[PDB]
Amino acid sequence: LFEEKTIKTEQIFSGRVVKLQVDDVELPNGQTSKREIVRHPGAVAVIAITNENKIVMVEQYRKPLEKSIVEIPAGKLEKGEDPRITALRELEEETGYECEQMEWLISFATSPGFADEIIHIYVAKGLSKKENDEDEFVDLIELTLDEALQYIKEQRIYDSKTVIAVQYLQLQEALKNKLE
Amino acid sequence: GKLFEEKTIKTEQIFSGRVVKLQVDDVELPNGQTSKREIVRHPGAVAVIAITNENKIVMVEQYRKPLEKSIVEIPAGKLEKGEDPRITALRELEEETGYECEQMEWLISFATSPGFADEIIHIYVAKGLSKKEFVDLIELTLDEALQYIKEQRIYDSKTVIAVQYLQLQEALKNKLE
Repeated sequence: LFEEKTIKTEQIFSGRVVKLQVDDVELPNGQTSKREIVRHPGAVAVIAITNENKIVMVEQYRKPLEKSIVEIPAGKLEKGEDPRITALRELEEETGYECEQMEWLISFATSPGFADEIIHIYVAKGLSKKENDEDEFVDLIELTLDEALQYIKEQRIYDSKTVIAVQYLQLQEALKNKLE
Repeated sequence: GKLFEEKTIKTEQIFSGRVVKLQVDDVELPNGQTSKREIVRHPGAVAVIAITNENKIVMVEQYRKPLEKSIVEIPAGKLEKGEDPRITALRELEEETGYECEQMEWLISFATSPGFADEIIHIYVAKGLSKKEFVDLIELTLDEALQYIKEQRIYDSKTVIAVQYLQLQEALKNKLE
């Protein structure tokens, strides 16, 4: 199995969201090369479809993009917690929903060229509204598949986890029209 | 959009390397309070979904140091200043896979990791391919791709987006044939 073994590591930055480290790696050459590596805790994201066929989403400002975008609910993985608990808490905290099922769908790196961020997508079935930070600014949104598709066309939906989510719903519907 | 816009009140550059720049912005929240924003700057990429005449999706195995793993991905390359990304897509396909193509049309653009990076991927679909070490070259039927997702050999978001595009082709060809 191919490897670029780390022979040196320089910790460049250790912030609230990301760490940056520069790894010095051997090449088959015998020469060395720098590898810039953003380390990130990982994220749970939730595909939550209401009993009304509306997918639940949030709009928020993404400072690296200088724009607000429309995303599925997501939050960071916590150390020593079940990611499925994390998805349940993030669904309820971000969108005030409870669900019956929360089932792991797929996991993937978002930009593995420089980051080790992994997103774990969970599908939530059986949604109902729970009743009862000042620095958090999210906007709760519920869309039909066709509206989500139109939001893609408008680039209001503009990130990898949410594109994947929308495409999944498209597929679930197309295979729901492979039995009618 | 500009909902809940957070104006930069002060930028500090942390790092400027080969692939990533890192900066820290002080920002004004919508409620007037201050907060800090960690921002990786990255060039942005073009990626190609290529389906052969055998109806296989064209992929390449790539070593990904941040993952400590080799994963199976659709061909991709860095944007080039001044060059139409469609032209960049055609070159990247050809030098990564040896395929030329008769059609290269833009499908979708998205930010990979908007929580912290400004990396945008531009995905193009290459149709009508033909061949002109290529050892990392990997061609997969839909069902092998779905099995590669099960083994997590396919494991980044642009490639998953591509397998799902192949899946949607199959579940829509099945409505007309």
